[PDB]
Amino acid sequence: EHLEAVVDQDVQRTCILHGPVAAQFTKVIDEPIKSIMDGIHDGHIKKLLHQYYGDDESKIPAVEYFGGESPVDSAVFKATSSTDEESWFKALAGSEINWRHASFLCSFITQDKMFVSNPIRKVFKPSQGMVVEISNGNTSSKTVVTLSEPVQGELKPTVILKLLKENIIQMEMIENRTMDGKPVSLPLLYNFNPDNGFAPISEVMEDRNQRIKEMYWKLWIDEPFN
Amino acid sequence: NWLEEYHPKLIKNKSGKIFVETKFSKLIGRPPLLVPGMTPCTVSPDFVAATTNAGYTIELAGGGYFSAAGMTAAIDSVVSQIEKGSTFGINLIYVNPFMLQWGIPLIKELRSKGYPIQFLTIGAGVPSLEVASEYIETLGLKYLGLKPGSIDAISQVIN
Amino acid sequence: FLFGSRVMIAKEVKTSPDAKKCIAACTGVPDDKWEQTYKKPTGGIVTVRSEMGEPIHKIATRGVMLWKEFDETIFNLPKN
Ligand SMILES: Cc1cc2nc3c(=O)[nH]c(=O)nc-3n(C[C@H](O)[C@H](O)[C@H](O)COP(=O)(O)O)c2cc1C
Repeated sequence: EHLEAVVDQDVQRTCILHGPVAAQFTKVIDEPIKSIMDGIHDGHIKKLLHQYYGDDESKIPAVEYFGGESPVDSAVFKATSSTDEESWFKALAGSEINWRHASFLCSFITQDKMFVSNPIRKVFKPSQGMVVEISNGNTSSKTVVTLSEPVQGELKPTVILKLLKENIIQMEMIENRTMDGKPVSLPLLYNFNPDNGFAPISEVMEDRNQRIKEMYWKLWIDEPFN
Repeated sequence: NWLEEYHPKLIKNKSGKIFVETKFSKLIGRPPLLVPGMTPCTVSPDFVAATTNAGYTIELAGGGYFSAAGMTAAIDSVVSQIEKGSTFGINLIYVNPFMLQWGIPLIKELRSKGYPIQFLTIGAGVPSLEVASEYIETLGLKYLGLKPGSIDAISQVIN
Repeated sequence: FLFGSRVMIAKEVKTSPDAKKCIAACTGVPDDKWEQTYKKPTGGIVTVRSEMGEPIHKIATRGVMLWKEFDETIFNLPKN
């Protein structure tokens, strides 16, 4: 790749690796990499429609976001010490592929081109006393989950999952031990991407600290927010 | 029955994008095609970004970087070009322990730093049960990719 | 499936244009006639021993042909 650095600009001196069999398919020059990889993939698509789908696309299945699967309607779930984790997450994500499907099964959340562990999967870790509740599980837009753990003995809502406009996952992270007793909730937003399968949930890091600062306000400072 | 168990399925995405659903394509959410690590070819960080913007998994040629800081500058140079949340992986050689004394002690950290490097590939050899053990848990990788060239190298990865 | 040699001709790779022109000019060989590289250029590709002696597939250019000849004349020959 540096024929400018060979003596007489002659490639015939160079050592360039190649395959004896693959060479008989490489004839068009410098085609875009997307062009050839797509010519392969859609070629397979044509070869697979003609066999198992009769050249009619509508026979296709449909999935919200494709991917995320390791090779290996309004209910509740009480969890205890031995509450198995993966069954727990299955019971929470559900069967349908939606934001709820990933929120417990997607292991990584992008923070603007950086992959860090799923926070939702951290907080909902199976333990004692947690009585999670899934309501309105049929439709996704109206699906809301509420984890209410025991607090000072009694159960009170601690976590609230729900969708927003623009399909924005928010985890209403509540804490009730408050200066006025009335619970304070920490709104954590995330972008759900049905088009990027491997990591559909991408946390909005913009303005992220302010809504944390504002939550901590009412925890400590007895003044307006500025 | 392998003809039905691993039958190549078809998948439509919400955007209306078609996919060849296999067992492999169902971890990467991406077509079941990839470009292997290639020390002359997949060393150029701008190309390893051009294809992963086409949405095809790539290995980054480890054998092209004679250092730890050089490959780090390459990693960050592609991060500067991949779309938000995109991913690539790197390729290591195993007959070159000097190549392996950078990556592993580097991969542990850039992963702990959380880079989009979401798989490894140890080419030109297969590690032992013992050294190939920590690559999956110490290294926050999604999957591991081993290159068999022999008939015993396949028994080894099965081990 | 992974695609090594199919890629090197793409425009996004960094190989020099003349190198791509020859990598296109060489016609491949089907798998039935695959092992004939150890002996000859097979449609423009040979195998040569590494400095470790292990084989490498390379396009049969004048340079790598000289490499091959030196392998079987000079380096195969023993130390003294
Ligand atoms: C230019 C070039 C560089 C390669 N570099 C490596 C490498 O660094 N490590 C490795 O394990 N395989 C390497 N390979 C081999 C590929 O991993 C893969 O096995 C090969 O491309 C498959 O052959 P094909 O191109 O005919 O499909 C290289 C192949 C080529 C053509």
